[PDB]
Amino acid sequence: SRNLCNIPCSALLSSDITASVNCAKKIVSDGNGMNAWVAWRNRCKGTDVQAWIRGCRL
Amino acid sequence: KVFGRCELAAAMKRHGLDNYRGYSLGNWVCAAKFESNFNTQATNRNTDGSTDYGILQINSRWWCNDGRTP
Repeated sequence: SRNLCNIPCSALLSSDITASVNCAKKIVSDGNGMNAWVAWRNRCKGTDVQAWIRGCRL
Repeated sequence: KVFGRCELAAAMKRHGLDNYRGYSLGNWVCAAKFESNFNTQATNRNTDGSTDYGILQINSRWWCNDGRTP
């Protein structure tokens, strides 16, 4: 078991997503990009993802 | 905490995920949606003994320590 993000997994369950975001940045830079996330690859990749932020005030 | 679609989008953009590594914000919100349904407390155990944690379901095999993964 490797702890590449150097943090207890419980820290990724917080209402503050800072921990998850920082670790995800490390994961996506790893090599296979976002393909590392099964759901993204099977349900997001190749779809109109812009739809998920539509109507939002960014 | 169960985020709102737009609420998470704002949170992620603020943390610099929009266009991070060439992946537009919509990709991240979509991933969070289908991985954890926007719930920061989501957990899921895998057959190899590892568990996925949080809004983005990060795996315990190589990313975080949960004290029970080989």
